Order: sequence, then structure tokens, then C-alpha cells
Amino acid sequence: LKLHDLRPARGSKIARTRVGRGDGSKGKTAGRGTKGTRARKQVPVTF
RNA sequence: GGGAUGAGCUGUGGGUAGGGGUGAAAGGCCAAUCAAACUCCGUGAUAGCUGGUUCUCCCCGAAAUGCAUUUAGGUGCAGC
Ligand SMILES: [Mg+2]
Ligand SMILES: [Mg+2]
Ligand SMILES: [Mg+2]
Ligand SMILES: [Mg+2]
Ligand SMILES: [Mg+2]
Ligand SMILES: [Mg+2]
Ligand SMILES: [Mg+2]
Ligand SMILES: [Mg+2]
Ligand SMILES: [Mg+2]
Ligand SMILES: [Mg+2]
Ligand SMILES: [Mg+2]
Ligand SMILES: [Mg+2]
Ligand SMILES: [Mg+2]
Repeated sequence: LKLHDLRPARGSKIARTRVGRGDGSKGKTAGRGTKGTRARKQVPVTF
């Protein structure tokens, strides 16, 4: 009853990771680290 | 300082247009840009390259080696 009583099951929904938002999280390279290809592009699986 | 009746200078009007013109030839000039003008479009071209990437705390925590490579400042797999 009463729409203000519905809550999702625990573990069903978890917040997305925002990756370029300061030093306390994935800071500036956003997990990329490198200076090479992988810092700006993807490497094809076939290469 | 050079020429200053000459292969002179100059006005007005016109013509040659981009891998094309024009050049007593320097790759010179073609609207302050020229070893291929400019504008718009393809187009948010591509760049193994440079730069940038924004709030917090808790736990753990490297590598800079091997192999191969049109490879050596890149990448794949292993190692961590
Ligand atoms: Mg910073
Ligand atoms: Mg990562
Ligand atoms: Mg890398
Ligand atoms: Mg490096
Ligand atoms: Mg950087
Ligand atoms: Mg593909
Ligand atoms: Mg004319
Ligand atoms: Mg020459
Ligand atoms: Mg000019
Ligand atoms: Mg041209
Ligand atoms: Mg060309
Ligand atoms: Mg296209
Ligand atoms: Mg520790």
C-alpha cells in the first residue's frame, strides 16, 4: 500500500561510477594511466 | 644613387583561374597568404603524438622484466 512504501530489493540497484570527478575517486586519468594508445583509443581485439 | 625617346612611363576599357594561369625564370606573382590561392561542404578528417579530465572517506596495492613485433617513446601474451 501507499506508493511511498515501495523500495527495491537490497543489492538490486547500485550507483554508477563517475570517473572524472576528483582525486578521492578515479581521479584524472580515469583509470587509463598510460600515455600510449590506450590513453585515448581502444586496441582492437584482433591486433 | 640608377634610367630618363625608349625592350619607356602612365590613365581608361578589356582578356587569361588553381595541378590552372602568367613568368627578359626568382619557384617569382595570381587581393598584406602561394613547392599548388580562397570560401563552403565531406567534417566533429585523421594524429602509436602533446595537453586537459571537476566532491569525500575506508581496505588492499604494483611495474619499469621475458617472448614476439615494419618492432624499439606503440601493442599482444606471460610475470607482478
Ligand atoms: Mg588535477
Ligand atoms: Mg582501469
Ligand atoms: Mg598503457
Ligand atoms: Mg611511458
Ligand atoms: Mg596526461
Ligand atoms: Mg572492428
Ligand atoms: Mg578586368
Ligand atoms: Mg632554387
Ligand atoms: Mg600576396
Ligand atoms: Mg591547387
Ligand atoms: Mg595538392
Ligand atoms: Mg565521412
Ligand atoms: Mg599497505
